[PDB]
Amino acid sequence: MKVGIDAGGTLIKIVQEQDNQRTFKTELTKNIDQVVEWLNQQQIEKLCLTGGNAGVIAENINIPAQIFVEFDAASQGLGILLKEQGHDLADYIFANVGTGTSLHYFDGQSQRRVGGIGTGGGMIQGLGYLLSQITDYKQLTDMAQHGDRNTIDLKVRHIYKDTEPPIPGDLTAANFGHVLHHLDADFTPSNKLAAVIGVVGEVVTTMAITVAREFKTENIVYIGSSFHNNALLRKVVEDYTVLRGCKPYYVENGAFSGAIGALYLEKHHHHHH
Amino acid sequence: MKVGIDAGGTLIKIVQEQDNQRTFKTELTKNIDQVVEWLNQQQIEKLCLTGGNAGVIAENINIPAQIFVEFDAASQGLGILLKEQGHDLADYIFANVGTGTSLHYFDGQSQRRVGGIGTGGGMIQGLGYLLSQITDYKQLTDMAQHGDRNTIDLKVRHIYKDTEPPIPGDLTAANFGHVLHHLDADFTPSNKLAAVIGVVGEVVTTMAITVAREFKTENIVYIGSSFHNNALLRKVVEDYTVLRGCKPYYVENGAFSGAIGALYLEKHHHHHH
Ligand SMILES: Nc1ncnc2c1ncn2[C@@H]1O[C@H](COP(=O)(O)OP(=O)(O)O)[C@@H](O)[C@H]1O
Ligand SMILES: Nc1ncnc2c1ncn2[C@@H]1O[C@H](COP(=O)(O)OP(=O)(O)O)[C@@H](O)[C@H]1O
Ligand SMILES: CCCCCCCNC(=O)CCNC(=O)[C@H](O)C(C)(C)COP(=O)(O)O
Ligand SMILES: CCCCCCCNC(=O)CCNC(=O)[C@H](O)C(C)(C)COP(=O)(O)O
Ligand SMILES: [Mg+2]
Ligand SMILES: [Mg+2]
Repeated sequence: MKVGIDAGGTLIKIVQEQDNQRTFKTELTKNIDQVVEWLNQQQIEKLCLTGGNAGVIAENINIPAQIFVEFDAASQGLGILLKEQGHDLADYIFANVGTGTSLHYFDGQSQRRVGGIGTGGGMIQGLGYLLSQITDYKQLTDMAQHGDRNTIDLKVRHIYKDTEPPIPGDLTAANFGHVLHHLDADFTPSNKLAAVIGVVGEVVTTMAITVAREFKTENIVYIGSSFHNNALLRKVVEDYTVLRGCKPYYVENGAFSGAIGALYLEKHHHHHH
Repeated sequence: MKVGIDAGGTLIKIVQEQDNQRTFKTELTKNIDQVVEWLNQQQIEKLCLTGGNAGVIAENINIPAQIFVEFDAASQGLGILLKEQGHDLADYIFANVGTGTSLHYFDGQSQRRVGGIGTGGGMIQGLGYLLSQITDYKQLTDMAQHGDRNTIDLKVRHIYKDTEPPIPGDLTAANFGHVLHHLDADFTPSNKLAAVIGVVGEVVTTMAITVAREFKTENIVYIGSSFHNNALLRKVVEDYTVLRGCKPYYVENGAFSGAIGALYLEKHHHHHH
């Protein structure tokens, strides 16, 4: 039994490897003591750790651990998953939409971080809570899926009206920019939450397409737990990526890229010269 | 009396020129009929118009009008204001933070639009209203200035804790990402509004610095009415621009760039070959 753990800001992702097969597990970072409880019931010779909370797991258990930097671990695990899933890409941007969002350019050989933004899953939860009082992640995301953004967001065509606009009229001109034009609307929790997911998706995708243009790649791979149980977010991102002439990729178990990467990096750290 | 009008999504900006001197006026786009009332009391031979609502003014009054595209009008008026204010820049990004945000690269000769995002003034107002029930712009912005974002936003150092992080620990990791860690906090209107201004500023600045890097300029000029009565927004943007090694510029009357640009373009449209 080997174990890779990516202990992030909101979720701890665990990949248990037992004889040619992955078992995937998640736990809330809030419940990190329960991950330690679990580890203490296993027969594990070594922990392969990454993520901001890796140090906390390592401090709190007597199993040898090695820590890897999340950006390299994520890149490496993602490279493995892409190849397993039949994608042999020469280069790509990857956008890791976790608690927050980190953007990387992979040139075929290694990753470099090319930007980031605090619009991600943490915003969906936190701003979602302020607008709906919902704390349960499944409830929040389920509620959002069929929300109508029309009374909340302003489009370019709302500003330009009968004049042909200088950029496409369907584009969002201002997230939440229609609220003051609809002050007698019922701003339902569903509608508000859809608009939160909308702005997060639009910001992420805009940054990803911008760095794809800068680094001359048409491929953009989207990973992170923020996509889980959020088909709306996936659609916002996929649609706008395609509109801007890039190819979006989503990866089965992509949220476990870092954990897979930690196991791989540990394995290949052992060499000599 | 010559008149330039930039009739935007939220504000109509008017520049009245009378014998070597500008007079600046603003009106809400909501009140566009009151701009037409005003125009009908003046002695104006021609209107120089730009912005999404230009067509509405032109349709509703019997004074000859010529319409200019806002991106060129803004660029040209901004170039005039920069030189008047002692800035002789070889190149720059300009970020027009209006109802929404439009980003341009000026290479010394002309502008091209290099991106945009729906995070801008309209979001400040609309999301601000959803979080505070305040509709008055001065009240909203004044309330926000001294808000404390600490119980609302998550920083990198909150995730990494005792481990040295791979990027600076003071950076926002997740806008609104601390809300679920402070569910018993008093989320005051001031604090919520500061966090709205924060995310808008951070997104704008992140996009501006990214395109500054792409187009190889260190100069970033920020214009738009979204900065009016919002010293907090100005500070968020200035600080993060400087952190990322770029030089921020704010322009006196920069929000009137388009209106000034329309008057100039009209003037120089008359030539022959
Ligand atoms: N079961 C869940 N509980 C809470 N958040 C979830 C869950 N599933 C998905 N998420 C979403 O995923 C985000 C975290 O993404 P992830 O890639 O795991 O980030 P991190 O590495 O920072 O923990 C959350 O902020 C939330 O939007
Ligand atoms: N008196 C005001 N009333 C309403 N909004 C204001 C006012 N002053 C500044 N603003 C801010 O400026 C934004 C509009 O910026 P501006 O550059 O004029 O945009 P546009 O060209 O789309 O009208 C508003 O969304 C708001 O955040
Ligand atoms: C004060 C100026 C604000 C500028 C901050 C905006 C930029 N912020 C960032 O680039 C960090 C965005 N967040 C991230 O990259 C990730 O959330 C990270 C901090 C790496 C932690 O990883 P995850 O737990 O996997 O999200
Ligand atoms: C559906 C996919 C969403 C992608 C939309 C995100 C990108 N949106 C944009 O680039 C438009 C941002 N807004 C602007 O550039 C301006 O608000 C504009 C529409 C030009 C109108 O000018 P202003 O009234 O001066 O703000
Ligand atoms: Mg992570
Ligand atoms: Mg404008």
